[PDB]
Amino acid sequence: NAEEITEKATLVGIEAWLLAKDEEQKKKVRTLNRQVKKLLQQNDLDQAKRVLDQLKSVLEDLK
Amino acid sequence: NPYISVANIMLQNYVKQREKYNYDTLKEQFTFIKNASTSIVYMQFANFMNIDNSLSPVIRYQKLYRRSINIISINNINNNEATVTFESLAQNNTGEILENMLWEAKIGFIMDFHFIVTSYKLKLL
Repeated sequence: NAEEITEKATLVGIEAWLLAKDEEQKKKVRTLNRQVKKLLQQNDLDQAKRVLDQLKSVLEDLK
Repeated sequence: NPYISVANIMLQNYVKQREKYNYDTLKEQFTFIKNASTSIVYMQFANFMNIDNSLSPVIRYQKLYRRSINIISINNINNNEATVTFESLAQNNTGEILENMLWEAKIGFIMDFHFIVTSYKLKLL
């Protein structure tokens, strides 16, 4: 659902931002996050769910 | 008034958990707000914490600072509308204060306890 993603991805994107070390780790989280936003406004829910799965992975890796 | 002195306890706690910042608690904050608000409240909440936002606490405070909330006075307007006025405070693990501000939280709610926040507007003083 589009709302359910916005809250989930926002949290996810926070905890990735907080854990990221150099600016090269921050750049990737900031873009993924904005892309998950850009895609939800374009109503690409099936796509945003995957960019959220990429953000969700970057979060597995950072722990 | 047996109900309003209760509605005031729920109203303090909501403004505390919502306007606090402890980075080790964000998932419970979110969970708390999720279960105490309507979906536009809960969403504007999230659209404020997102790192897309320049003014987000996560961007400003990160892992160094920790925001605290002191409840000053509640203005009970009616049974579904209240105005909590409060003080913020940002200090690091050293104690050096950075932010100290005065805020009004203009709330609309419903309570039987089932407490739900239907509206939330902030104002700086």
